[PDB]
Amino acid sequence: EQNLYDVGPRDSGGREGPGHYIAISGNTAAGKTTLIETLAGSLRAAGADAVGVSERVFHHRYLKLMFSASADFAFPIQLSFMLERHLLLLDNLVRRGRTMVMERSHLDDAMFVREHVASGAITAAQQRAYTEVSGELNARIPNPDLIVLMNPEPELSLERLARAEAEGSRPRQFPSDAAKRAWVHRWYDLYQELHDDYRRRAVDGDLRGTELLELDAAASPEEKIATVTARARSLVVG
Amino acid sequence: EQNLYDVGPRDSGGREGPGHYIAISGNTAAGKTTLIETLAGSLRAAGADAVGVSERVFHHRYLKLMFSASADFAFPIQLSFMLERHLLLLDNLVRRGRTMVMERSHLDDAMFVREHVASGAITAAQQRAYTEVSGELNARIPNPDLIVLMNPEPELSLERLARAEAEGSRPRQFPSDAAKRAWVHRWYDLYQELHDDYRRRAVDGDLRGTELLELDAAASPEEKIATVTARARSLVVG
Ligand SMILES: Nc1ccn([C@@H]2S[C@](CO)(OP(=O)(O)OP(=O)(O)O)[C@@H](O)[C@H]2O)c(=O)n1
Ligand SMILES: Nc1ccn([C@@H]2S[C@](CO)(OP(=O)(O)OP(=O)(O)O)[C@@H](O)[C@H]2O)c(=O)n1
Repeated sequence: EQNLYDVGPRDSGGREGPGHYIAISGNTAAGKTTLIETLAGSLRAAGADAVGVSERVFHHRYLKLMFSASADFAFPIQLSFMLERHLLLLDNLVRRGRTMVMERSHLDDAMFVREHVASGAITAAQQRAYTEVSGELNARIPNPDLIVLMNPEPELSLERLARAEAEGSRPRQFPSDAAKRAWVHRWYDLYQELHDDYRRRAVDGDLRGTELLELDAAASPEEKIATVTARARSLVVG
Repeated sequence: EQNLYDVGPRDSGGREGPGHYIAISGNTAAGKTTLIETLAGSLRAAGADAVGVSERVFHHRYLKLMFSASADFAFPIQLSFMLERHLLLLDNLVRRGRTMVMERSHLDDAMFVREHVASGAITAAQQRAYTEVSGELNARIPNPDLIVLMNPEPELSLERLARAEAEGSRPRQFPSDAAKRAWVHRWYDLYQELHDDYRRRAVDGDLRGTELLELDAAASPEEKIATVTARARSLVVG
């Protein structure tokens, strides 16, 4: 529908360079999909060649093995998340000049490798190889232009996940109820640290040209849309 | 059909460990698909949980951009070939104990990065990052047990490719007739060197427990099947 995998030539009129790049940053079941789909449609209405990319686009067929056999599959499935996200951005954002609304940016994947390194599922040597490739890939992708910091509390994530799994609107990704609870909590803690890093790197680090926006994951979806649209509308190019 | 992406539990009876691993090694349009599909069916008939994997399984949606925009897409598309092959082997051969008949083994992908490094499409720094990840991935996969060296001459490859493209039985992967001709020739030269390396490493290197089998890419498909089956039938486990 959104022409995400077109290997044909760029069609951006007279506008040169990459499109613009909006990303949500937060733990699972933060309430992202209504937001990013609405934003992509409103940016298109303003004349932007914009697309919204749900993270489910990047779910490998083998995703569940990351969580049921993590010391075997966490390293290559983490490579898959960063590689497939990279390729989609390199083609759509950079090569074809389109504007992206992402449920997760290329800057967030490293924290998921950190989680598996701490648990022991990914070795230090695997992490070093990952980081070498990640640095080369990320150097070819512009920083996100607007990052929405939206980290849900763990019990909110788990309530939303439980309802979605019960009604069959998403699959059961974890090997046990406790594995789901534990990964959600470990990711929550890492995301709190990552967002504090973001606040620093937007002032004294590599993101001084990027806008950060804080957003409560428990806010109503209409409030989320209104808050993020007020900043995203400014980024429209034809 | 062959249950290649099953994240459910192993079902191998009392047999432990990985399955066995047969790979063809040669340039494009060597005449591989009839061979590997016939071999997988005959191994299954003998009671092996065997599968044949065509290389088209690993073609990324963005494959054509490797060849039309190589200095942007050769590095990540080469990462995709080795990552997707790795995951399929890690699940089917190792985790689930199945026997594989592959159109290309995990040992051959590095030569395709070498081609792009020589041309300048992949930088030396990108190649080093690739090699770091490749070493970690390959350390988790058994060597192939039987490698069939089948490298076609370039004009034979190009005649077969031209007929397949003309009748629509495969897509036109290259941006020009000359790009197709040139990549086929550069790969041919690299494969001749790779096969000479293979002959050494099966005696004095890391493949002393692997069988090599020479096969003319211009031989009739019935001769190919008979020659390879005479060695592959020995590798059947129930
Ligand atoms: N590098 C990464 C990126 C994502 N994930 C999983 S993939 C997942 C599935 O639910 O999250 P989603 O991004 O798809 O969004 P959602 O749950 O809020 O709807 C969730 O388990 C993430 O931790 C991961 O392990 N490694
Ligand atoms: N690491 C790799 C592996 C494969 N290829 C391409 S993918 C291709 C498409 O035709 O070959 P196939 O393996 O799919 O088999 P075939 O042509 O004989 O039918 C051919 O261009 C290969 O060089 C590549 O660039 N990098």
